[PDB]
Amino acid sequence: AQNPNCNIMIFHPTKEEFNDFDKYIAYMESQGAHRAGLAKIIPPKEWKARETYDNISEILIATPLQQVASGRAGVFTQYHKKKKAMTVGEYRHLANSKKYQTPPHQNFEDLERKYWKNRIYNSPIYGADISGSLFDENTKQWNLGHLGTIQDLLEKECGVVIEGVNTPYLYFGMWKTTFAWHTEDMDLYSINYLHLGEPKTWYVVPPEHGQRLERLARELFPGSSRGCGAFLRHKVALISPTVLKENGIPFNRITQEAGEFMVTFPYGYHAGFNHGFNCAEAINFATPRWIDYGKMASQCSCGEARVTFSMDAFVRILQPERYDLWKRGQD
Ligand SMILES: O=C(O)CNC(=O)C(=O)O
Ligand SMILES: [Mg+2]
Ligand code: NI
Ligand SMILES: [Zn+2]
Repeated sequence: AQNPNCNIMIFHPTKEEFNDFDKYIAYMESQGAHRAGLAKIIPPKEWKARETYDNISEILIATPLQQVASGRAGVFTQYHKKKKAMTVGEYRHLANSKKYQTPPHQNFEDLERKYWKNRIYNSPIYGADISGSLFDENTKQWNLGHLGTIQDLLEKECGVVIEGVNTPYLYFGMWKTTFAWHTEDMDLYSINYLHLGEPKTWYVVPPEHGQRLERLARELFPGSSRGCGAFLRHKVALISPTVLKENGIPFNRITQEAGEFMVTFPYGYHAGFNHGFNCAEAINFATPRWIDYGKMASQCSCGEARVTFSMDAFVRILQPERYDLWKRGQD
């Protein structure tokens, strides 16, 4: 069995290996990368996503989200308070202001300590989930706006044509902006490219150990757990590495820098935070190995999780028994 300790693997594909996306994901899996839940891919030196980032300031962040925390430093929830629209140039200036800028620090580890110690006492503003792409149309390799669609994968595997589309999302972050513990919708893969700016630190639980995280979360968030049998689908709960270690939950951590891809694998719980102003792009995707995870994915039906149009068909075809209840939660 490859990668039996479930370590995060880092890959350095050549330009020739960077041509065929599906083949390279399958190669990574042949080496056990999926066992960690997360892998890093450093593009060949010849590759670029686009020529420059000098002309992105006029992108609009229609609904910036202020991430307000409740709880204790290592065990907290966050809610998103909607703010007035601002451009990327306005957001960058705000991120660099004295109120919001990254503090002085020695190294990534010192910054991580400061994050966990101090996050709850501040409310950073995240430009998340913005439909669009920063890949040049002429970039042919690993262009997240040109991937094979999940609807086409389900059709290829299972023979059923379904409605829906699959497009990327941009994330503009600042110091302390936070992504809560979650798996992807329908336990899909995700791929994330950090276009520019400061790093993003990730934490991940191996898929084979995901239920350990869920059980801890039910213990630590007992009101939430009574409200919903899949409340991590709400994407609001944070648990620190120190707390995970005290409770014996297997996990790993890694920092992504500008120019690097991360892939999350089916049912790989992940969480993390941004170091300072940055821009990432991400999209969900599927492979043949995903289908069995999609069939078994938990679902939120309490009404909180509210998701895209395209998840309808995945539930309807892969989870017909659950469909009626799940759709009530959507309506
Ligand atoms: O970058 C973020 O805020 C969150 N990203 C992801 O959860 C991902 O790419 O799967
Ligand atoms: Mg612009
Ligand atoms: Ni994710
Ligand atoms: Zn719910």
